[PDB]
Amino acid sequence: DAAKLRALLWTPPPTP
Amino acid sequence: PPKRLTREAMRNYLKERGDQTVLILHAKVAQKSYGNEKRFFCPPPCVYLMGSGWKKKKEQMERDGCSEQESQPCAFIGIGNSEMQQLNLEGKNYCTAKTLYISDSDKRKHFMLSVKMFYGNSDDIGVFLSKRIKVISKPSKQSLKNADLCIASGTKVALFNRLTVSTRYLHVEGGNFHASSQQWGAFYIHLLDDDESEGEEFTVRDGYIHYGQTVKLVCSVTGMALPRLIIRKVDKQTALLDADDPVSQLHKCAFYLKDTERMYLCLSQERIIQFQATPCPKEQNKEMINDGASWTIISTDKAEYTFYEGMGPVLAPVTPVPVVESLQLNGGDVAMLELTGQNFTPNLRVWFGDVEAETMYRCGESMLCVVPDISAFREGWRWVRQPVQVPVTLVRNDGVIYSTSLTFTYTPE
DNA sequence: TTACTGTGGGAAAGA
DNA sequence: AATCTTTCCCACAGT
Repeated sequence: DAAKLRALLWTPPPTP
Repeated sequence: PPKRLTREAMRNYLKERGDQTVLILHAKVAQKSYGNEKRFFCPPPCVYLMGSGWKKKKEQMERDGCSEQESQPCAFIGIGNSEMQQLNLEGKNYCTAKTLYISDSDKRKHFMLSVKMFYGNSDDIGVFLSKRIKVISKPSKQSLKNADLCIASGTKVALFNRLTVSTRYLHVEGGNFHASSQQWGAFYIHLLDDDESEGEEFTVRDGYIHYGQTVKLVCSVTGMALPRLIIRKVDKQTALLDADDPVSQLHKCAFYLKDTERMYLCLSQERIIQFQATPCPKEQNKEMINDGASWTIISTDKAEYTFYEGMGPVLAPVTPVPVVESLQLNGGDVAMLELTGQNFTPNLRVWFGDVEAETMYRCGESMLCVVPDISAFREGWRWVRQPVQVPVTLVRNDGVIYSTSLTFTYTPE
């Protein structure tokens, strides 16, 4: 079914 | 001189649960090799030795006189025993097999890896099988007709990037995503609706993953996720933004970070970063992406085997490890439990807590056992006064204990 | 420099 | 029929 989940976000840094 | 498990030994087991576990992590399909080619299985199948039981076993062997080399667990791996490759486990609880391949001389449509283990002094541990692996000719538009080649939302995938020495795998460690050369993660890939928004909480949908759709990748081990991504098909060095066919096993993909200026999931050596795509001249349904932005996708699987030496070292290997799939009540003058599963033998008994039950063997997949009377757990109870739940364990006649996650509960009438 | 080797693309062949 | 899979071939970028 459609489901509500939880996951800690980790966003990749922009290139140097 | 083999010893039956005693109730004292069982109680000690049940309060500690210091098992030895062998975990085999691997992909669900493998591309075959033609002629004299070797096309290596990728991601490399990985054997993990999990559980506190490994350290405990090592300490026991050394107390009894063994050197470090004699107590070192050793492993070899091969494909359907058609010759095995040695793995190196020294200094680590895992090893990867990076040069396995399968020749078209092998006609099998499916196979299993065999991992053969033993200690450095050659004491046998046994042979452990992976889950079934499907041979494919090469990666494929693909039809939903072959769901084994498609990728259902909510299943696990590995992701790798090739620049054979360059190969890196998406992996999470030290609280960050990175591109590892030594380990690979298995990530849930979840379909999201086109209009679902970023957040720690989000709604996922069922269905097969198609290019153009929005997905969340969630580490199966740490539970950490990347931002919303649009999975796109890759042709040579370009993302095709208009592609919308099903994602298939061992396809090259790109992951566009949704709501960014053409930023794609990209590696820079071990680092995971975002990197901006280059728009294409006359073909504006295409974007040119960094070489570190191209990822190969493949569904993964794992096999898990758990055992414990309840009466100390034994002569026989602990395998084949019996596995209980289901329990069912069963009726007569007293209650009985039907066990279904695999690798049962006539030398196994079912234990309920520290009580060994009368156990009958029907075949490798079926045992029947008699539920002990409640008074074996609660002194004097002539009926079930209150609910009492006890663990279900399989035990071999030389004292090897095979943990199950099953319980039995006595329930008042 | 030549030989060899996984890998990835594409053509030819068979399903 | 027509498309799809399987096999075969070979260039690329490194030992």
